[PDB]
Amino acid sequence: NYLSQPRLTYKTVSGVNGPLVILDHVKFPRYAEIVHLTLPDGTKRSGQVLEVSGSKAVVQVFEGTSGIDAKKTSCEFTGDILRTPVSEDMLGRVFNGSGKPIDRGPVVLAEDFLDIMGQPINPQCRIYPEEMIQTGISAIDGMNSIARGQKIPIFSAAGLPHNEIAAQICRQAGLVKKSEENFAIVFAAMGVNMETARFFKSDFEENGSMDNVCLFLNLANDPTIERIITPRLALTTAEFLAYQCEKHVLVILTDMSSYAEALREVSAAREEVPGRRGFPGYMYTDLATIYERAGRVEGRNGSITQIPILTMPNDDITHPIPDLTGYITEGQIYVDRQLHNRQIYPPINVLPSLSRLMKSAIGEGMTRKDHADVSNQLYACYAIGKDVQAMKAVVGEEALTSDDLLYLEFLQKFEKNFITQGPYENRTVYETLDIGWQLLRIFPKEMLKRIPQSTLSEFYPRDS
Amino acid sequence: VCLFLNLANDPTIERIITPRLALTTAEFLAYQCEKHVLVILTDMSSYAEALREVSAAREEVPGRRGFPGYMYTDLATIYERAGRVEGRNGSITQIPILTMPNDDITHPIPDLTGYITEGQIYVDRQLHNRQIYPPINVLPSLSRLMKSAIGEGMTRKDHADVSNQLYACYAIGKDVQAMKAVVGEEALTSDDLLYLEFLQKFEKNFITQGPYENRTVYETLDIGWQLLRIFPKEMLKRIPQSTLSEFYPR
Amino acid sequence: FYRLKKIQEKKKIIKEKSEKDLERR
Amino acid sequence: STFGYVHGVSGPVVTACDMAGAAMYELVRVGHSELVGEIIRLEGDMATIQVYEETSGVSVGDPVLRTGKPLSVELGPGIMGAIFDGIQRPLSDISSQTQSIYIPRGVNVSALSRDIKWEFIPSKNLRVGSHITGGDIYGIVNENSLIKHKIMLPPRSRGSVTYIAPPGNYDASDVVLELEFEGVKEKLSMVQVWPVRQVRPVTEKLPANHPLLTGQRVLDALFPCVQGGTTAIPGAFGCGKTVISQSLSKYSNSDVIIYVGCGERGNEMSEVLRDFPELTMEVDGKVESIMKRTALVANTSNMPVAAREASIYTGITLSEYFRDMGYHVSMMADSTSRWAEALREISGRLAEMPADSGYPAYLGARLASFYERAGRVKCLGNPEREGSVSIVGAVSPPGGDFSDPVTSATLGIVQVFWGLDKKLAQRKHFPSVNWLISYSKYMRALDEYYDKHFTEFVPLRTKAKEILQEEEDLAEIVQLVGKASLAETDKITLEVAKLIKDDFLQQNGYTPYDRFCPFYKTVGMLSNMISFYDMARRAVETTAQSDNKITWSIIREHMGEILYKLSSMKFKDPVKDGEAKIKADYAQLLEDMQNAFRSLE
Amino acid sequence: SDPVTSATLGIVQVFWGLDKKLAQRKHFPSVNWLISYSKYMRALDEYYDKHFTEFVPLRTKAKEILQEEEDLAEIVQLVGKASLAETDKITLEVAKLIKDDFLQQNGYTPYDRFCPFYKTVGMLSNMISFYDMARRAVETTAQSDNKITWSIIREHMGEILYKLSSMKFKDPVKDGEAKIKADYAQLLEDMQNAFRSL
Amino acid sequence: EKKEKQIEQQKKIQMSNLMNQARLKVLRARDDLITDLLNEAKQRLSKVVKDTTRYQVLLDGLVLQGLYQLLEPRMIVRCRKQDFPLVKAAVQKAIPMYKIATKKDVDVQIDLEAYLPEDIAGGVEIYNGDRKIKVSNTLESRLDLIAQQMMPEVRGALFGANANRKFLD
Amino acid sequence: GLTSEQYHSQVVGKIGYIARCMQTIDPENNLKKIREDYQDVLIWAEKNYRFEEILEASKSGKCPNDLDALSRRSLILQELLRLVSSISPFKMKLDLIESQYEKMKQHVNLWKSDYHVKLNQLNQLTDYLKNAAPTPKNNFLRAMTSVLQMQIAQYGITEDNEGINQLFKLGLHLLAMANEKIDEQYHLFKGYVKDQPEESPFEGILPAEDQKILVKTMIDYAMPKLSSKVLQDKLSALSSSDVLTKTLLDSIDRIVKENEKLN
Repeated sequence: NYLSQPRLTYKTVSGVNGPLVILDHVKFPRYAEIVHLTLPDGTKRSGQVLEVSGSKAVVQVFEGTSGIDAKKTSCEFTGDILRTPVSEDMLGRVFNGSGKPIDRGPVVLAEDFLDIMGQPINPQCRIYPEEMIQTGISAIDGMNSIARGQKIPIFSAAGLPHNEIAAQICRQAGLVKKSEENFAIVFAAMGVNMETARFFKSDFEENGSMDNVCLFLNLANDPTIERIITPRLALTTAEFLAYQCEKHVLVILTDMSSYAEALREVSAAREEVPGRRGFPGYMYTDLATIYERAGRVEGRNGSITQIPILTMPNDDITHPIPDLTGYITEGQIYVDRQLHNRQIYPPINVLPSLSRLMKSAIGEGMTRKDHADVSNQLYACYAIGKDVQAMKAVVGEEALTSDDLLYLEFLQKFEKNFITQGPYENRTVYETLDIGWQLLRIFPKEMLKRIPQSTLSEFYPRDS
Repeated sequence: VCLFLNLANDPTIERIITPRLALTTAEFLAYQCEKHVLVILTDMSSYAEALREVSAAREEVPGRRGFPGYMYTDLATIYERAGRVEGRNGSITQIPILTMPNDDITHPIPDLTGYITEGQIYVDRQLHNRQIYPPINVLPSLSRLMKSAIGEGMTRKDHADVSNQLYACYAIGKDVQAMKAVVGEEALTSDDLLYLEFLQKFEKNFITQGPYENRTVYETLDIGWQLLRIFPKEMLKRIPQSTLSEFYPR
Repeated sequence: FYRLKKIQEKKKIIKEKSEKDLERR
Repeated sequence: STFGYVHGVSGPVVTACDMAGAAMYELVRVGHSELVGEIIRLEGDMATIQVYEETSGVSVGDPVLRTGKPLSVELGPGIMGAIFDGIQRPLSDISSQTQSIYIPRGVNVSALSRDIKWEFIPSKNLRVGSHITGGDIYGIVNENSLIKHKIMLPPRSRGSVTYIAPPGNYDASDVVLELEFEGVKEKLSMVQVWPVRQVRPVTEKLPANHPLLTGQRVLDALFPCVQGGTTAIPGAFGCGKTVISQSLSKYSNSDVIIYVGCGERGNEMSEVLRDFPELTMEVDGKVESIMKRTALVANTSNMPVAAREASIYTGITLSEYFRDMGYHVSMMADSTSRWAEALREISGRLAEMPADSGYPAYLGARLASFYERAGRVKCLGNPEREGSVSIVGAVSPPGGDFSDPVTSATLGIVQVFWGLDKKLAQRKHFPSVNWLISYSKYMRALDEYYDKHFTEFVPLRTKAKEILQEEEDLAEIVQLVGKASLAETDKITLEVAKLIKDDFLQQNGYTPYDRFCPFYKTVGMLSNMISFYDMARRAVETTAQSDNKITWSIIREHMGEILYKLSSMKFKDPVKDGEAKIKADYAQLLEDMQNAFRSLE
Repeated sequence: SDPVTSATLGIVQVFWGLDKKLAQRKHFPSVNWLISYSKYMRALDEYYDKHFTEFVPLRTKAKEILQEEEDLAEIVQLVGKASLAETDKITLEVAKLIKDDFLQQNGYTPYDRFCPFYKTVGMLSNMISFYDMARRAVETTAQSDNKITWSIIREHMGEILYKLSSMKFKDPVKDGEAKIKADYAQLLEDMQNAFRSL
Repeated sequence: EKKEKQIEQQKKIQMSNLMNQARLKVLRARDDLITDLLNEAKQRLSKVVKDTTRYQVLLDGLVLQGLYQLLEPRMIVRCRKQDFPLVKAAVQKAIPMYKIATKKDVDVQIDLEAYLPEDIAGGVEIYNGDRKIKVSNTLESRLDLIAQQMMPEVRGALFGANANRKFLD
Repeated sequence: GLTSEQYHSQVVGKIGYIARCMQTIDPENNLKKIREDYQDVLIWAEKNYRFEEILEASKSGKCPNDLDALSRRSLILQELLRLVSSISPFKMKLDLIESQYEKMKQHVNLWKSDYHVKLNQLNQLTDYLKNAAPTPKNNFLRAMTSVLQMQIAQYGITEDNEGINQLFKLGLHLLAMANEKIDEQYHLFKGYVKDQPEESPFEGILPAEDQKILVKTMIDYAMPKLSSKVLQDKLSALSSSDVLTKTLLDSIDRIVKENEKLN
């Protein structure tokens, strides 16, 4: 079973060239093998075999190549590819982008060792998503509901509060508590500035929630190969927790546009030609390898749900990163600069947002019987209210009908009561639905065209 | 009839010799056996697409939209294999057929072809959708050799004048129809309504024909004068007095 | 793209002629 | 020797040596875990292999084993009810045998089971010394209650029979026929192997004639497809694609169904693989599963990119194999855009020139060569027979932009567009087909079929499309004219257009009487609606010149019972009403409306 | 747009963008208040709570006025201002006061070479106090025979508009904190007395 | 009304922090118990070095396991000074086995000038002829490489299997 | 189209197939007016030529080698051989067979002939009965299909005999009918037996044990409807017949009409 035989060490460095060290006379090189370098001053560094040919191996060093020489620097080849130790004891822990602890706890005792690249889930085994993940945010739980086993991105842009929303979902998410126990969160963050990395670590300890959370931090000035490794450590931990320890896992991946930045940087070190709009030609396959590590599978009670968080340049949805993500994932939640400028939080615009699997999350025995009706009627009234608000400055409010004035009253109360929420306020799906009924009661019930008379009879009147 | 067939499932690189086999056969028949040959080359856009695919593998310099930098020269070696020659009776006429990608006449295939060939006939989706046959929109169409193949002794003395006046009234009729879409019918003067009546009668009488109708030039010319007759003669400013005073009063 | 290829090809030719000179050393 | 050795590895590209005499696009097995790849360059004794799977941990000096084949399909008994990926890995056997939710690197389960024994019957008048040629049926395997799996001699094989098996039960590894040509023998089991990129040959390739029935009134009447036809559908979320797939699967006059996923989202693929095994149809008065005549090719967006690109070539080669037995096969491709993106990734990995919108120079040639395999055929080999493959292929334009190179090439090639439409689906109008955008070009080919079998239908289709166009032409005018001041002829056009749009074009497939609307019911309804239109037009036109003239209000007041009987025609039910009963009822409405109009004339 | 900007925005906590419309209208400092951002505001709000208390509401309302007017500034290009309500005219005209007499700042003149934070909060506190009272006068006289308009307020309160636009001229080298606060507080009383006189 | 509704979460925040802090203490204890398992293993391994009959059988293995990794024409063996009589016997036993198993001629020579430190627990290092490549078979290298790899079986044996791990796939 | 190595191999194969068809349809050379239309292919297959001598003779143009002529000539013999293969226990007279052959040879395109449609419908109705176990539906289909094959063996396929055409409509409608609809199956089959011109449709067509099973399976369906044992006993006396005739149905129905008056 165990590898048993002794590691070779080499002083055969032939050349050093940007992030790459080239060695020669290497005995049967292994592609993607991990190697350890010792510098002339006794400093230790690490690398991965980026390519092999005959007796030559080329190593990308994770740290810089600075201070490396040809004569004195030496390299030890570990005999194996990158594997992670994994266990249920990773919940309540904080790690860097290469799996070292950064929480003053001890190193992980493995329950197993796993290749971080994993294996694809068999299409025959994967079963269709079902009941809701309650995020605690009314603009998501009410109108963009998330199914267990869905994968659904958040689209954002520079300066918007997507890290605060990500931290709020991480602090609040769970199962709906109809009529936590088997839940876990894996939070992975790529290219994070130190102020944001401190915000996550501080806010999850301060607000108590760490016992559900495994946290991986990669900072903006950490090695960029740790940014390639980070999603794969995170999803290798989510696959153990969901498909062996039977938990329902929520995985949050923070700024996939910071991941794509590092993927391009690795591709350029291989001397590959830049593909479309600057990114690698295989970037669809590369993202799909992260995103499709998701879903429910037959014969197991656990599941993985994913929320990839993205930043769009020029706020332009047609850029390769948000474009290719839309072909692999099944929805989008859309963070909006006009709501942010008007000082609304969370600034989520419900009109361009969608959850494609919402019909499988909502309804009787999974949330409440009226959820499907109330979501459709709220969307309709918000769409109509936005149209009346636009014409008010064209015709003047004295031209408006009494029907238009009900919609323009709804619009203002929807954005104040339903969309606006505190960053430390937690609403169940039931508070989310009940705030919905307090707004629909602005209208005479005969104007509620999307709601059937059976639902209106039970829910429109105020109860004693 | 001689047929060379390369179908959609046949090898792509045969397509770059197929028109050269056909034109070599036309050159023997025309310039040694003295025949009059009509050569039909079906979808030159399939030839250009096969040429792009071949050249992309050699990494030769690209031109516009990724076609080979020499595509003009290459197409010219096919299209210049036409015409009459000294002391031999035979001749080669070429009618290559093109598919324009997304209907764009500025695409390199119709573009570099129009730079070489002696005109084009243009088939229009907007006339085809209106159920007209043939869908030939005259405005983007041309013939260069027309200017000397027509007129006195060739066809009839009016042919060069009538043709130019039909182009002028059709261009103006299109401009009035484009004005109508902004301002509506109540803005149009009676002079605008004359061009907009010519437009309707031209597309029904002169263009529309049906698949087996075989008009003489003289029928085509007199169907020309009838549409031009709508206008008071002082509006016919492409036509000189000596032509108007002979053919308009009939 | 056409200039990022061709630069790869010129580098490949230089590396081949370099290695094929080491076969003379 | 069949073994070469790994010289170097860099990403998915492996370079191997001692590979002398390996051939272009052969497949190989690389490494001690036997990863699949294909040979993309040759140079001296070396080859460059494009590996399909993860090359992590492959080492210099690892073995490379050459397979004597390009990418190819195993064709034989055990395809019906199978789940395959784009390179024919049996996903339902890989799960069963591995006891795992994942697909292993270098998994090597054979596509068809060599374990199961198949009940084989020879051709009964074949004997030793018989002369035999490619495509000749030499036996039948009783695979299930629906499909006789006809065992055929491979194309490019021929000779004199030296041995043929007696009747019995055999493995897919047992030799069941042996023959000789030029003193050289060939031994044959029930399973043949064919390259995915080579068109399977036929005696003659024939014009398409007979309709492919869906059981939908729209589609089968307004926009018909032929057996051997080519079709596109808009593949987008709200449009309701499943009505096409389920109509083909349950009710069409296909014999066999092949479904291809090209590169779908993980959870979208899971809904197809959930739903398809649960579908049923009724055959000889007994309910049967759809999977007795169906095979699925399935690819999620993380399957190897070479499987995503091979997917349609596997699916059409599986279709052409059942065509050659003299069956009619329907193929569905779940999105051809997801295939063209895999074609873009592969050509990008090869660093090919980016031509149009980053797609390779050959994109249109690959799509034309694919759809060209559709058609009716006269099969190879001795028992005289005809079969066909029909292609339906979805396409996914970005934001509805048809100028996209894949969508533009697709609509440049296919002869039918069934324009499913979200804006109609949001009205609960089902099926969602946009009758103003949707079209079929097969109407000159289907003419002599309808002329023989139905006769009155071609005029009825023509008038129906005109009524449905006049009600678009009137749609602006009504807003200015205010409905009331319109001509009575045109009020008749608007409210018969409403009758057609509400009671002919809509078809609720969950209701027991309208799951499947047979073509005699479909012409019967339209015949009565157009008969009422002609009579209403005639009643106005007989009187409008100077009489106390007929009006559409007078017709609705005098004939509102008949106008309700016309809306009642869709509820007639082929499960409980005979063909003669439905015909008699629709004839009785034609007598009743004549008596009513003759009481007004 | 460019790679250096795109790379920088992934890292920096504050970004100030230029507006060519402001620079070519010779408005300074020419910073765009709709594409710019700062991610430090939650960290600083405890300092503003400790040392000022009023400023966080003022910052919030000023950004609302500047965004609300940017939508009105699109619609008036179609309709030529005539349809606009008095509350919304009030919002155009006060947005301009903020743009010309608070956001605009001469960089060379001694009184505005460096605007200290007690001057900064003082100016904006008065402009937002004016916005509340001016808007309240219009809204409180809807549904009435006498209805207040921006023109009525402009006619009644021209000295208050002159004092508000002049608040920038206070020189922190010549005048102390106490005088600058007292002058702004007297204007707040002049505003209240003028509105009470309407 | 919001504050009066937060009270459940407000205290349960402390409970999840306290339970995770208690667990941190338990994880530090468990790590030290593993650390002392490796300390005992290292002390027991020193007795296998003192038993010169067993230690010879290790030198006979550790030398040849080096030679099979290098496969060079010439190799330099380096050892602790006092182990030299065992190492010279081990090299003499290794050369015939190496030639039979590899089909190469070889030149294996002991470094007489620069021994390993006497602080080393035991075992040997082997170098190619010019010292550009080495392989290390010191007994702490052996123990550490095995002990890291069997850590999942050590966790399972010392502290019991995880009750939640339903599946091993 | 085909390569030359395909095209000549398909000619050699198709010459062999016409011979295997001829040896299947006529083991005796009775159909001589047919054979004289095929002797120019059969004269090759009558000798050993190892495949390979026919392949060279086909390339040499010595064989007939127009595949479209060979295809037409093969289809006619195949569509004849299907008819005689479909008529299972019964057989046609030689001049009837040579008439069906001539009626086919004159047809424009057999793939669109009414003959081909009727043969497909006969094969569809037949192959179900190679597998189907005993039920009312399956016994009625064995009875009707035996009469259908028998009438086809008297009258041929090529001309619209109303009895054959009616029996196709009845047989195919019963095949399509749901297996649980025993009341409609019995009503349809009693409908056929009552709508027959003769007293006894099955007279020497159908073996006596199967006739006894029809008499029995009607009695077993009628008896549970009879509420009085006197009527059950009067019905039971009819089980004395093995032959199935209108008299049985008329008597069963008479006892049921007595039950409808008794209740």
